[PDB]
Formats: sequence, structure tokens, C-alpha cells
Amino acid sequence: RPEDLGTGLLEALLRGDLAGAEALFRRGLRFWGPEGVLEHLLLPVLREVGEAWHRGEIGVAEEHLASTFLRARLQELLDLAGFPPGPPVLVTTPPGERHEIGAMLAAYHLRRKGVPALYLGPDTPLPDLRALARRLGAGAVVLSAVLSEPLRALPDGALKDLAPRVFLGGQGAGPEEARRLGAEYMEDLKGLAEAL
Amino acid sequence: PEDLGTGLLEALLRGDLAGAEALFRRGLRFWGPEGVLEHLLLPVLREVGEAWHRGEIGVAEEHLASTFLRARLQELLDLAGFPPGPPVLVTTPPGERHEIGAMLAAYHLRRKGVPALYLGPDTPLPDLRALARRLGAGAVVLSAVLSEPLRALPDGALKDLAPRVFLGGQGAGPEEARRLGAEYMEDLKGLAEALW
Amino acid sequence: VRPEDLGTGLLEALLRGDLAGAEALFRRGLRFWGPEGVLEHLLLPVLREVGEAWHRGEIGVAEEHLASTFLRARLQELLDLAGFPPGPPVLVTTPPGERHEIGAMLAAYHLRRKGVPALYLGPDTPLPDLRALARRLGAGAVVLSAVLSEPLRALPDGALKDLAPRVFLGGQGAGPEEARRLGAEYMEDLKGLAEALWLPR
Amino acid sequence: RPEDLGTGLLEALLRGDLAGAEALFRRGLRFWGPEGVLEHLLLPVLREVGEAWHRGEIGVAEEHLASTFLRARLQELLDLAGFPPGPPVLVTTPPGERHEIGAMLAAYHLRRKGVPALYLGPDTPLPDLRALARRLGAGAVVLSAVLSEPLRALPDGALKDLAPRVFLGGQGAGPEEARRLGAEYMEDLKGLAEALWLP
Ligand code: B12
Ligand code: B12
Ligand code: B12
Ligand code: B12
Ligand SMILES: [Br-]
Repeated sequence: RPEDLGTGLLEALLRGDLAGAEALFRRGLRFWGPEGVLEHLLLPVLREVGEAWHRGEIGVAEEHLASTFLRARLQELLDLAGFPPGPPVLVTTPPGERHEIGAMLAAYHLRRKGVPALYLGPDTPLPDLRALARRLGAGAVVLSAVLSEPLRALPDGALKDLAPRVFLGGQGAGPEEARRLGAEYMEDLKGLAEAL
Repeated sequence: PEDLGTGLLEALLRGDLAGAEALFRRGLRFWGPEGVLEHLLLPVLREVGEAWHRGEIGVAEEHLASTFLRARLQELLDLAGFPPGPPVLVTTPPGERHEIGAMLAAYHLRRKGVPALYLGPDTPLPDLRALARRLGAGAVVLSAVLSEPLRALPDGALKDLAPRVFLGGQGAGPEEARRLGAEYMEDLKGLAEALW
Repeated sequence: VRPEDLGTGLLEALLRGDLAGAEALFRRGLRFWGPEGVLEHLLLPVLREVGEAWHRGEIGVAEEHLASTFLRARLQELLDLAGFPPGPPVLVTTPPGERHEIGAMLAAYHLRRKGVPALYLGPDTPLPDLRALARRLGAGAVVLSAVLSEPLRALPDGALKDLAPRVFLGGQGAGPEEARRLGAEYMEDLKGLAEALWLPR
Repeated sequence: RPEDLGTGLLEALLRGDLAGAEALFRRGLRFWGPEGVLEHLLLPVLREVGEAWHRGEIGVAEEHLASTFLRARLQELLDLAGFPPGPPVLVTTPPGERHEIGAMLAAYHLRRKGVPALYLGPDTPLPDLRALARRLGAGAVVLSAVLSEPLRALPDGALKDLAPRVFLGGQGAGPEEARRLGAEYMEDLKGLAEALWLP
């Protein structure tokens, strides 16, 4: 039953039953819809994995396994959203940030609203990012920070003119760090599309 | 993979919906969203139609397969993004009961960032015109598999359904479109370009 | 708060072409009340309101189409979430001339929820073709949904009698007298259809 | 058209035409099939991207974009190969190795041969990897190294007893470094499943 899908998915992953995990995920998709399954299945399982690690019950390998699975499910949804033409929004994470899920969520929410979000993958050097934005005439750059340490490593103003609009979010980011870096801060992914 | 079409058709004809669903999903993984329509859904649909037209299968078997494929397309349709802004209304001419062409058109538009509202088939023109006007629709798109429903319409019938009116499907040709006051397009890939 | 309270919001979302909003509201209803709840207390009441509003001339065919297509899509989703078990199927359709799908889809859904392999063919299946498919697949039953009475009236006495070992007819277009004339078993309760099949558990 | 697919795909990616890149990739699939498209399209384009970067013709962002696309196509094929039951083989890259494609190829070739290859993602610390292998009762661990420096940083015997069988490959690896690390070395992915089954 739905309230038990999260537990089932997590237990499936922890015993290496990818087939079973995939079926459970698909059930979640059918029940909650695309946005629903992200809010009520993907994120809760990801958090529980994190909490289990933070508590010492599993290691990085189990975490990697679950993240890779969920990244694959999200990439599927990303390609089902389609990719509109027109000036792209480049989506990535700060240098040193290897966690991808936040960035992919942001790209997904934009693409569902008809915004051409180009997900680059994580960990993009800022000069290279600036150059690509300029060449493709990107309207915005969007950064997801799960950890605060990668943002702390950046100098003041580092994000300031990557693109006409620069957005920073994720639990690793706050309004003060965004201001220091010269980015706009946003808490809700659902409002990122509206903001553009 | 070049065997997915045969497998799907045989699965449907023996009423193995579970197997047909898996095969369809394989086709999705392999060919992508637009690809599975070109390489799996439409070929199977046509083979079913041809088999019926040849007298090899009965209406019930055909219905079963068509209903399945309609359901798979509706799934993909709702997985696509839906932007805000003036909608494009998508339907079929009065008397045209076949849905898949219209659904394809709506899907290809939604993938390209166009807010295509699929109404279902068989919409009377005054009612269609009124809805377009009320919602401030930028366009109406009609899919005609049969030519007879178009033939029954008076000259100019489609001319003012919305600021732009497109007619396609194998039931339509450039001369019939001109007679009816619609713009003709053969390729769905060019419909999105024509709007943006 | 009850499911039918969301009906006005859902319908108004649909009528202004806010598909995202309509979908979200429907999904909320699903989370809160569950599938059977939302079907009985949101989907059907809204479908009827749409129909009545059309029958009264308050909305045009296009708006009605839009709403019906939306509700059909939500029901098809639930239908495919119920899964498809193995075993001899039950074929679900509507009589020739009957284009309305929702009743048939409901019947298929309630069977599938109870572990019965209900094959929904779509609507409007000729009887000899239906009989042939039932025979080939070794179907235990056929289920017919009739919203209109005229399609049933057009059929000869006994026409439904031997489509399969069991044949069930329902929908507001059907009554017990017409079912008896046609040789079908008449059935009002969707939740009791599986039980009526006399299968294990 | 086939002889033009690689150039077309690369140019599509470099101008951020994901729709066009996806179609071109699908054409490659129609021509060459699943295994074919990897040898004739995915890998050549990946290498050309790399070479173009190494030559200074594109920046990291363009490379990231193309690699992310190709990673997505490979993950698709990986999950199409299916996942059999039975004791898994864990597939990853050494600590410090962020490149994924080699590992994904290895997992794919195993899965095609009916081996349950669990791709973990890249860059797994060895104690954590050891623990997961133990928990899942994995018969083998497979590591793909494109860079040599991450292997050089590892202590002697570091890969020994991650499972009863441990394989190391990729251009970053050679037989001498594998022996030092306590892994078995191999070059050809088409032989890897057979090499795991047999002694
Ligand atoms: C999972 C998790 C991890 C995972 C991260 C990988 C993964 N699986 O995603 C792993 C295992 C790596 C991890 C470990 C650590 N992480 Co941790 N862990 C978590 C946990 C449980 C969830 C984080 C999470 O929600 N991630 C999913 C992302 C997508 O959600 P999100 O970042 O909150 O972002 C949301 C929004 O901001 C928005 N969003 C995301 N991106 C963007 C971008 C834009 C533009 C916008 C508008 C919105 C947006 O969408 C998201 C969902 O709504 C939290 C605890 C908790 N929150 O309950 C911590 C937590 C974040 N971790 C913490 C940290 C920093 C760590 C550690 C360094 C601490 C340690 N014990 O060593 C380690 C080391 C990191 C490393 N070396 O890899 C601490 C933070 C404390 C602090 N700030 O000092 C937390 C808060 C735990 C705690 N309560 O103490 N962690
Ligand atoms: C499948 C099929 C059926 C199926 C329908 C399945 C279903 N949809 O539920 C069934 C078996 C029901 C059927 C029956 C009939 N159909 Co029939 N059958 C076909 C068949 C084999 C394929 C049709 C098809 O490709 N559909 C899929 C659609 C999407 O393809 P499409 O219309 O070509 O559209 C493409 C493009 O135009 C574009 N597109 C679509 N819409 C739009 C819109 C725009 C704006 C744009 C830009 C692009 C675009 O995308 C599509 C794919 O690339 C063809 C024969 C053939 N080989 O083509 C006939 C055909 C269409 N059928 C035909 C006939 C005669 C019938 C019947 C009337 C036969 C009869 N006497 O009873 C019945 C009608 C039933 C009714 N309800 O009225 C004729 C039509 C002749 C005509 N009118 O000119 C055809 C051509 C067969 C023939 N050669 O005689 N048929
Ligand atoms: C909605 C509706 C429509 C909608 C249909 C929406 C849709 N896409 O499905 C629209 C607007 C299209 C419509 C139009 C028409 N319909 Co109308 N409308 C209705 C309405 C309001 C409700 C029908 C309904 O409840 N549908 C849902 C189904 C599932 O409900 P149900 O059949 O009662 O079934 C219940 C149970 O029997 C059970 N069930 C269903 N099937 C089965 C099977 C089994 C085995 C079991 C156990 C149980 C079961 O499930 C349901 C639970 O409540 C009624 C009037 C009313 N207030 O009831 C008419 C009504 C059915 N319509 C009617 C008419 C006349 C029409 C039109 C012909 C009007 C016209 N002039 O063109 C058209 C028909 C077009 C055509 N195809 O020929 C008449 C039918 C008269 C008759 N048949 O004798 C009605 C009764 C209105 C009237 N009093 O005049 N209609
Ligand atoms: C593509 C590439 C990149 C790409 C990576 C793209 C990507 N997303 O993977 C990019 C542009 C990022 C790149 C950059 C760098 N790379 Co580079 N580039 C290459 C290139 C052109 C090809 C590598 C390749 O083919 N990878 C794909 C994999 C699958 O191929 P493979 O490892 O040969 O594996 C084959 C087999 O071994 C088998 N296989 C793979 N794994 C396994 C496992 C097992 C068990 C088995 C049996 C078989 C097997 O499958 C493959 C055949 O189909 C080579 C140059 C060349 N001509 O080879 C370098 C090369 C690997 N790069 C190199 C360097 C130096 C770098 C950088 C460190 C440069 C720098 N920044 O200073 C960075 C890395 C930055 C970092 N630390 O993260 C060096 C490595 C030197 C060394 N290892 O001693 C090379 C050799 C170039 C050179 N001549 O200097 N590179
Ligand atoms: Br009900």
C-alpha cells in the first residue's frame, strides 16, 4: 500500500533487488504521478538512506547504489518531459559538489513547465560555465548545492555574472551565502519556473 | 529489438496485457519517447488495421490492441511537460472517431514546449471555435485519418476556428485543407516549428 | 470535507485549460480518499455534472469532451495500476452502438482490484466478434456496460446468452427485464462482480 | 547517413540540441543495434569529445554536457540488458576516479551474458565497497580505471578480498599495477563474464 512503498523500495535497494525496486518505483509513479513520486518516494528514500548512513547502519557503497538507481529513474522522467527549443537554462552544481539529484530535480521541474533546462551533470568550473552560457545565449544558470562546503570554497561574487539570471538553491545554500556569491536564492523548485 | 513489434502484436492477440506492457516499456527504453511511437506503436497499430482490412482478425481483437496502444500514448502524453500560456486545442473533425493521430500531434507539441490541450475526438466546429475564443487559444490542430468527414464539411468550415488552424493525417491533403481554409502539414516535426 | 467538495474546483480547472491544476487536485483527492473513494465521490459526480450541464445547454461539446477525456485518462491510469493477473480473462466492453466507456472501465477496474483478469477491449464490440474472442481466449465471462437503452433494444431476444459461460450486463441503460430478454445476468453492484464469478478467495 | 552519425551527434551536443542528439542516437540504434551503437557511435563520440577537450577546442562545460548525454544513453542500455537473480557482481571505479563510462560498459557486457552486475556509480571508498560486497554476498567486484594516478594512490593489496574474484581494467590499469593491488587484470570486456565463471 502507498504509505509502505518507501519502506519497500529502500529494503529492495538494500538487498540489491533492482528489479523489485524498479517495479515499486513504477507503482509509485502510477499512483502519485511524476511530481508526486519525487516528493513521496524518491526524496523520502534518499533521506532515509542518508539518515541510515549518518547513523552508521550502511556505508557509502549502499548510498551510491541507491543514488545511482534514483538518478536513473529521474533521467527517465527528464527525457519523458521533452526538451523545448529556445535559449536554454544551464543546470549544474558548484565545483566540488558531486551530488546530482537536486540539480536534476530543478531541471525536471523546469522542463515540465516548458523551460529548456540543459542538465550538464555536476561539478562545472565557473569560467567554463560562463563561457557556455554566453555561447548558447542562455537566459539563466541554476546551481544546486546539497553541501555547504563547496559554496564556502568559492570567492565573494563568484556566481555574479554567469548568465543574466543566476539561481542557487539546495539545503547547502541559504540567502546570505547566495548574496555573498552574487546569485539569487530560491527555496522552492516549483517557483523557479515562475521566476524566469 | 527489431522483434519488439512482432512480440507486442502477438502478446496483444493472445490477451497477454502484462507481457504487452513490458514489451512496450522495453521499446520506450530502447527507442526513446518519440522513437517508440515511430518504431513500435504505429507499426503495430497499422499491422492490426491491415490484418482487419484483410479479414484475418475480428473487431474484438482489433479493439483490444487499439485500446492498449491508445492507453500507452495517453501515458506518454501526461508524462510530457505542460507549459503555461495560450493553449493549442487538438482534436479531430466531426464524424472522426480515431484518436491516435490527434494524441500524437498533442504529444509532439507538448515535447516542444507548446501547451497542447487534447480534447478527445469528434468536436463540432462551433463548439470548438467557442472554446478556442474563451481560452484565447493561439491555434487549433485537427487530425483526420478518414477523408469522408472532411468531405462532408462546407468550403471554409475550418477557416476561423482560431488565429491558426492546422489539418493533417492521411485523410487530409493540401487541396482539401485549402478548400476548408486550414493550413496543411505532413510532418509533425514541422508543426512545432510553425508555431513556437 | 468530502470528495465531492473538490468537484467544482476540478471542473473549473479543466474548463480554463489548467490541466496541471486539475491533475494536481485529482491526485490530492487520490492521496486523501484512496482510489475507490475518489472514483465514487469525485470522478462520477463530476462526470454527471458535466453531462447534466451539457444536457442543460450551459457548456458546449468541446468543454464536455475536454472533461470527459480527462476523467477517462485518470480512470485508465487507475485501471493499469490495478495490474493484470494471469488466468482465463473476463472480457469487458459495451454493446454495439454504445460509445461511452466509463462504465465498462469501472467494471474492469473493480474486477482487477479483486484479482480478476479483466480485459477491457474498449467500447462498441460486435457480438459475434466478441463471442469468437471469448472462445479463443477461454474467457470465463463477458461484462457489458450500457449507458443508453436503445443499443440493447436493437438486439434480438437471447443475443447475449452465449457470449461466454457467464454474461453480465449493467449500466443505467440496462434493467432486469431487458437483461432477461437478452439472456444476460443483471448486476448493479460493481464491487460484487468478482464475487458473483464464484472463484476462490 | 551512418558514416555521418558521429559527426552529427557531436555537433548537435555542442550546440545544446538535445532533441536532435537523441534522434541521431536513435538512428544509430536502428542501424547498428544495441551492442553496435556502443562500438560505432557512443565510444567514438566520447573519445572525440575527450580529444577535442585535450586539444583545447571545447571547455569543461561542453564536455560535461556531452558526457552526461552519453551516460544517459548507456544507463538505458544497461537497464535493457536486464538484471538476473543470484549473487551480484559489484561494478564501480577506484576512489578518486569520477569517470563512469568504463564501469557502465563492464556492467553492460556482464548483464548481456546473464551476470547480475550491480553498477554502484563511481568513486567508492574501499572499506565501504568491501562492506557492501559482504552484505550482498557478492561473488565478484569489477573496477574500471581510466586514470592511473588513483590506482597509484592505493596501498599494496588494497583490492584483494573485496570478493573472491576482483577484476581491474581500463586504460588506467595494467597487469603490474593489478598484481600489486591484488586484482586480476583483463583487457577485453567480451571475455570478462567467461573469466569470472571459470577459474
Ligand atoms: C542524504 C544526506 C546525505 C547524503 C547526500 C547524498 C544523497 N543521497 O543525496 C550523503 C550520504 C552524502 C550525506 C553525507 C553528508 N552530508 Co548529509 N544528510 C543527508 C540528508 C539526510 C538529506 C539531504 C537531502 O535532502 N538531499 C536531497 C536534496 C535534493 O534535497 P535538498 O538538498 O534538501 O534540496 C531541496 C531543496 O533545497 C530543493 N533544491 C535542491 N536544489 C535546488 C536548486 C535550486 C536552484 C532550488 C531553487 C531548489 C533546490 O529541492 C530539494 C528537495 O525539495 C540530510 C539530513 C536531512 N535533510 O534530513 C543531510 C545533511 C544535509 N547532511 C549534512 C552534511 C553537511 C553532510 C556531511 C558532511 C556530514 C557528515 N556527517 O559527515 C556528510 C558528508 C558529505 C559527503 N562527504 O559526501 C548535514 C548538514 C549539517 C551542516 N550543514 O553542517 C545534514 C543536514 C544532516 C544533519 N541534520 O546534520 N548526506
Ligand atoms: C488502423 C486502421 C484502421 C483501424 C483504426 C484503429 C484505431 N485508430 O482505433 C480500424 C481497424 C478501426 C480501421 C477501420 C476503418 N478505417 Co482504417 N485503416 C487503418 C490503417 C491501417 C492505419 C491508419 C493509421 O495509420 N493510423 C494512425 C495515424 C496516426 O496515422 P496517419 O493518419 O497517417 O497520421 C500520420 C501523419 O499524418 C501525422 N499526423 C497525424 N495527424 C496529424 C495532424 C497534423 C496537424 C499533422 C501535422 C500531422 C499529423 O502523424 C501520423 C504518423 O506519422 C489505414 C491504412 C494504412 N495503411 O494507412 C486505414 C484506413 C485509414 N482505413 C480506412 C477505412 C476505409 C476504414 C473503415 C471506414 C473501413 C470500413 N469500411 O469500415 C473503418 C472506419 C471505422 C470508423 N470508425 O469509421 C481507409 C481510409 C480511406 C479514406 N477515408 O480515404 C484506410 C486508408 C485504409 C484503406 N486503404 O482503405 N482502420
Ligand atoms: C454524462 C451523461 C452524458 C455524457 C457522457 C459522458 C461520457 N463521456 O461518458 C454526454 C454529455 C456525452 C452525454 C451525451 C449523450 N447522452 Co447523456 N447523460 C449523461 C448522464 C448525466 C450520466 C450518465 C452517467 O452517469 N455516466 C456514468 C455511468 C458509469 O453511469 P451508469 O450508467 O448509471 O452506471 C452506474 C452503475 O450501473 C454501474 N455500472 C455501470 N456499468 C456497469 C456494468 C456492470 C456489469 C455493473 C455490475 C455495474 C455497472 O456504475 C455506475 C455507478 O453509479 C445521464 C443522465 C443522468 N443524470 O444519469 C445521461 C443520459 C444517459 N444521456 C442520455 C442521452 C439521451 C444522451 C445523448 C444521446 C444526447 C443527445 N441528444 O445526443 C448523448 C449520447 C451520444 C451518443 N454517443 O450517442 C440519456 C439516455 C436516455 C436513454 N438511453 O434512454 C440520459 C439518461 C439523459 C436523459 N434522461 O435523457 N450524456
Ligand atoms: C575521453 C577522455 C577524457 C574525457 C573523459 C570523458 C568521460 N566522461 O569519461 C575528459 C575530457 C573528461 C578527459 C579529461 C581527463 N583525462 Co582524458 N582522455 C580521454 C581519452 C581521449 C579516452 C578515454 C576513453 O576512451 N575512455 C572510455 C573508456 C571506456 O575507455 P578505456 O578506459 O580505454 O576502456 C576500454 C577497455 O579498457 C575496456 N574496459 C574499461 N574498463 C574496464 C574494466 C575491466 C575489468 C575490463 C576487462 C575492461 C575494461 O573498455 C574500453 C574499450 O571499449 C584518453 C586519450 C585516449 N586516446 O585514449 C584520455 C586520457 C585517458 N586522459 C588523460 C588525462 C590526463 C585526463 C585528465 C586528468 C587531464 C587533466 N585534467 O589534466 C582529465 C581528468 C580530470 C579528472 N581528474 O577528473 C590521460 C590519462 C593519463 C594516465 N592515466 O596515465 C589520457 C590517456 C590522455 C593522455 N594521453 O594524456 N579525458
Ligand atoms: Br465507483
